[PDB]
Amino acid sequence: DDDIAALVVDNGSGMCKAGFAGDDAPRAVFPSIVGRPRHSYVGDEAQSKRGILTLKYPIEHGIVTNWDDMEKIWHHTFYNELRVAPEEHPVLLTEAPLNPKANREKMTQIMFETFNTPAMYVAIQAVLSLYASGRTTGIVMDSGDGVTHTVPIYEGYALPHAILRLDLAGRDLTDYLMKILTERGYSFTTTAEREIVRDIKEKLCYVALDFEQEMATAASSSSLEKSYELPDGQVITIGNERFRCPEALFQPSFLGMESCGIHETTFNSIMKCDVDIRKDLYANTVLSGGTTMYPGIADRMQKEITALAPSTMKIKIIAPPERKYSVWIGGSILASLSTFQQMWISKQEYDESGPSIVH
Amino acid sequence: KRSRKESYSVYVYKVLKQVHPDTGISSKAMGIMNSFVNDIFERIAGEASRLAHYNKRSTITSREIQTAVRLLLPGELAKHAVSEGTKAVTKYTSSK
Amino acid sequence: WLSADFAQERRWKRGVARKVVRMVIRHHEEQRQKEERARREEQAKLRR
Amino acid sequence: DEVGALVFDIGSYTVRAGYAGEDCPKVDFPTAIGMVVEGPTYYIDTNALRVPRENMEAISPLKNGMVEDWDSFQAILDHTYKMHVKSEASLHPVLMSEAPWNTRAKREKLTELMFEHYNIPAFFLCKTAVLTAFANGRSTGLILDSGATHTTAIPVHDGYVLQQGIVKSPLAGDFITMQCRELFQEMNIELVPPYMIASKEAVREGSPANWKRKEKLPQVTRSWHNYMCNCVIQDFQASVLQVSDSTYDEQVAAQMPTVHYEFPNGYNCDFGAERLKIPEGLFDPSNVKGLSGNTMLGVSHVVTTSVGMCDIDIRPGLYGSVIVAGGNTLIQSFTDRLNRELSQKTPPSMRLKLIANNTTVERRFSSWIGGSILASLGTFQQMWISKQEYEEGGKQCVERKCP
Amino acid sequence: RAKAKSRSSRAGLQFPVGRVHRLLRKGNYAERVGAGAPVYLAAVLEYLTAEILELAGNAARDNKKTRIIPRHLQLAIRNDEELNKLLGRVTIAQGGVLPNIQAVLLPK
Amino acid sequence: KRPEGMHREVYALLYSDKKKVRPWKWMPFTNPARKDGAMFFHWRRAAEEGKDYPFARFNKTVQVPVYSEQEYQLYLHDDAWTKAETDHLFDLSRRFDLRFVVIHDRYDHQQFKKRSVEDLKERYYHICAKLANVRAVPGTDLKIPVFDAGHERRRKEQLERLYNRTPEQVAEEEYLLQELRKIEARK
Ligand SMILES: Nc1ncnc2c1ncn2[C@@H]1O[C@H](COP(=O)(O)OP(=O)(O)OP(=O)(O)O)[C@@H](O)[C@H]1O
Ligand SMILES: Nc1ncnc2c1ncn2[C@@H]1O[C@H](COP(=O)(O)OP(=O)(O)OP(=O)(O)O)[C@@H](O)[C@H]1O
Repeated sequence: DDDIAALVVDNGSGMCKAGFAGDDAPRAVFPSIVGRPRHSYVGDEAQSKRGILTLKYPIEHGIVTNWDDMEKIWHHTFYNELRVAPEEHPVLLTEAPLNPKANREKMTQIMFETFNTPAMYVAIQAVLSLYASGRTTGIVMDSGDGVTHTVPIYEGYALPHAILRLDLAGRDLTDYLMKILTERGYSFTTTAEREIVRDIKEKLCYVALDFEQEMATAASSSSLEKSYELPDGQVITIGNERFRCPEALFQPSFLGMESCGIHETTFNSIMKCDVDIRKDLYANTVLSGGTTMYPGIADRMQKEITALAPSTMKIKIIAPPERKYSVWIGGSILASLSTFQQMWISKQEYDESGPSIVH
Repeated sequence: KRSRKESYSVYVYKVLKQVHPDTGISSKAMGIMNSFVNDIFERIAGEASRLAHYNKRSTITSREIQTAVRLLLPGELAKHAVSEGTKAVTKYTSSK
Repeated sequence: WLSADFAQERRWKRGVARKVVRMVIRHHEEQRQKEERARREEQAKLRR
Repeated sequence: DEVGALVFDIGSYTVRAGYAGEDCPKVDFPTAIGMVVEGPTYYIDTNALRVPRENMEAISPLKNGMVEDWDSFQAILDHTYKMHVKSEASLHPVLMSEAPWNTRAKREKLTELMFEHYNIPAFFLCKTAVLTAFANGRSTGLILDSGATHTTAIPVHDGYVLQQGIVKSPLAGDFITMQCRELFQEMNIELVPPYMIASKEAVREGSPANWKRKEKLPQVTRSWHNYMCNCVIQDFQASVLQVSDSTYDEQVAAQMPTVHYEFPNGYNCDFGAERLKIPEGLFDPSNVKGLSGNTMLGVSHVVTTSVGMCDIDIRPGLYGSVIVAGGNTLIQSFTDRLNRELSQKTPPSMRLKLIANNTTVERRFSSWIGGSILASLGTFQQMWISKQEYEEGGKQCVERKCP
Repeated sequence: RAKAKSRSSRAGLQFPVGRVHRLLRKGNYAERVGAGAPVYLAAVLEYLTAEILELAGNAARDNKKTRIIPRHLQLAIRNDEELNKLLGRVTIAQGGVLPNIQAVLLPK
Repeated sequence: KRPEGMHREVYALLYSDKKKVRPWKWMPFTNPARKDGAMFFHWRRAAEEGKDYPFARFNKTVQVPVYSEQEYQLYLHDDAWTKAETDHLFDLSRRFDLRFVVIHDRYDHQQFKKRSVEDLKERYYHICAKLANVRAVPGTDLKIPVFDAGHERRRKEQLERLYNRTPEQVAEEEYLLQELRKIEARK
């Protein structure tokens, strides 16, 4: 029963979701970084020893390397298996937004060669995110940690002729926040230090007036400065980054890299989509990813999509209360779906078609 | 405006050619063959209906059809047909 | 040989992904139906 | 048999790039892109394109299926390679589509630019008509492609195009956009693109639009403004316009249910016979004002002329394998009107039949699906113009290696 | 949807399971029919047909004919022990009879 | 107690009536059918590494003779056809798999006077026949069946006269109906 034995693996630019599947939560997520000698480590140990290790992310906006690196992250994730991965391996693994042929074939090659599993499946993270709720279509923002997407997955199928992307709202957002804190006076210059700046997102992630929120709040800065907890006890009243770069998603020009504001980007995606399907695209706009945990994203997407869209079509936004791991939850459900058995790829057909299978 | 009438000639010829590659069949023989198929279909279906009515059941099932075949076919033909039907009902429910 | 294959694979794929998202809806329905089956088990304890 | 390659379909409206063997292209992005001297920069996916940015400049890289600016074409290629394809060009062959009326000079120049700049291991340049035929599953037939710039009937025989049988007409997406512009100007509809709108409110049908203009709009050129307006007009077309079943009759058109549409600025109204009177020019340009010319040929006229300019022995095959493709073919009842006119005008001695590839993906991406299935064949592995072929035969080997 | 598979092919039969089920369900036989009844019926009919066709082809080869005619059907039926009992009360047109001459009416 | 444990229908019917090594790899390969030695890639198995290209059998190009300079000057001479034109015609024939409907379109009308399809086909067949008629020893192709161009011109003319006849189709069909009518009446 591959459905009950299901396993999911998602690499991610910020945190690999390694964890046993079948339930509704991940188990052993890890920072997903690979360290090597300066002149191998992976996970928490590498994140700790960053000071003596050249670290690398095998995730380049979804792209990965084949022969050397990804196998280390897979070995670290192998803990989800019952330490018997060569026998307990009905696993579905990362599916980058759109690099289907090369990435899928090269990844399935490694998987079947290292584990020769009787169960595999290949679906873009978009479809897994949509299965978290289940409906006709999703234009999921899917803002995680590396990229942002507008995947219009109609009827569970990711229409590639309408998929659109955005890159500036990824890792470099943390560097922009670091520059903002430098202007403030902290002046961090390395990841080992701005890990706490990354953590600041846990509270400094609100935006109300996309056009003048930061100014209007600097004018009346009270009861809005959450005063993030610095290690040295410096509780200075953080009150400008509270509203600067949660809005950078809607205003790429605010950072320096230019692109359609996340809202108008999703809008252009559903516009390029079909006309009749565009009604369901408006009505079933999903929001997922770690970056979507910002409380204001829902309301701001509502407002911007209602301003950019016709009056007849409404915006029925749906942000799951646990959108942090909605993609992982939906993937685990799709894996441990009862009558989904027949759709798993197995050693039987691998031994006669290999990666020449549907990919 | 066509008045198309159905028949079992498309499958009676398939079975014929699979059980005898070199032997054919004429149109009159095909008609007699279709008549035989219709007659035995009627017989077996009526017997199954009778069994269902006797058991006070409004639906005919594979078991009624099996007992009807056992009743209709004589001796060493009944057993053959029943083994064929049983094997087919097991190869059909196995999703092959 | 291959032209009809892609046309067939397209209709099959949109059919396959279709029934996938489909059982997805039935699964979610089965979760609400799972809570309803738990309620039916409560009613069965009531009956016992 | 399968080999990791790159299929390119570079049309005057949109460019579709992807891998050979997939049912759909990896990335489809508009071709009417802008330009900004940051040097000249170009964008893809429409998210780096439809952005209000300082000093949006005009540019036209490819018109009528032919390269108009080699610099912008090379930039589009580089961007498609490094941004969305995200792979080195030396690792994947390149099968690129071309318009049948492309010149030998442009063919050889594209070949040399692909062999000396990107260093691709193999190259092939196929015609859009042959690709559409190969996609639809026919080796002989008439390809009817109504793009943004032109509507063309191209007869292909045994996988080869008959230039002397090709026919073209300028009545295309550009004509439809012009007609929509004229209709808006006659009905007093202010065409406001989205980038000029800050906020809007709901107003009653036919009432003026209550919208506020942005306060910090950047410098944009007339060309970029017209591009945004044409995008809005194309949305209006895809959402409103419909072809008349029979020859346009005002009385019958005034008895059709109206279609409601709301422009970005909030102005919402219903359209009656004016949405059906515009698409009539595609089939009968004699009733279009501002088009005082009878030499222009409608869609059915182009089809009939293309079939007639061919040998009489193959006209039955063309009539029986008439293939319809293009973006303009998605207009409601377009293929119905086309089939009606073709059954009326075609001699009954020759069987008429249109392929039912009516899906949006099947229509707009036919030329790319064709190249995909043509490059995903083992037989086609012998027609690849290799880097060694280019080095030995030179730029002129293209004419002999790929007709 | 998925590529539709016919019930006849799924079971392994040639006779039309769909048409057999249609007849069974719309006929006098019963109110509603189970999925297994028409499969079994078609299988039995196909077996009877294969048997009688084998016998008819054997008779045809014996008579030196390549086309099975009603003669080869009548001879087969009246030579077989069980098929004769099955079709005892059935007459076949242009089928004829067997050369069964009573031993008492022979030359002496 | 009932054993069962199997499918309901099958159960009732039956009782009620009692070392891995074979990785796929992105391997390069060469097609023997090609003459340029171009190297391609494919996801081959671990068993047929370096094996010949299976589709190489699909390289049976059309058969077209190749006349020489002396042979042409001696026998294939024609007042209305020059070498510049005949060589191009034969090149088109070899390139486009001997389909004259396409050879006519690929004809270079800018350097040679306009041509139909029938004249081109007649010229090609006459060349093929004359090349081999020089001797009886050639066994490849000696008696090429030169098609008829005279009757073909008529088959073209009196059929194009029927193609574009709009009301004449209906008129002819109606009179043919009436013809059968009174012919059956006079039978
Ligand atoms: N509650 C939160 N509020 C705001 N931002 C968050 C929150 N949780 C995580 N993030 C940010 O989101 C990023 C993680 O993205 P998420 O886990 O949603 O997708 P991901 O898997 O990390 O990205 P990818 O899918 O590309 O690997 C982190 O880098 C973190 O800075
Ligand atoms: N959904 C739609 N409904 C109606 N028309 C559409 C639709 N989508 C696109 N179009 C029209 O399609 C045209 C462009 O389509 P297409 O992609 O066929 O052009 P192309 O072939 O890529 O380029 P070219 O036309 O220069 O060859 C535009 O003029 C647009 O108006």
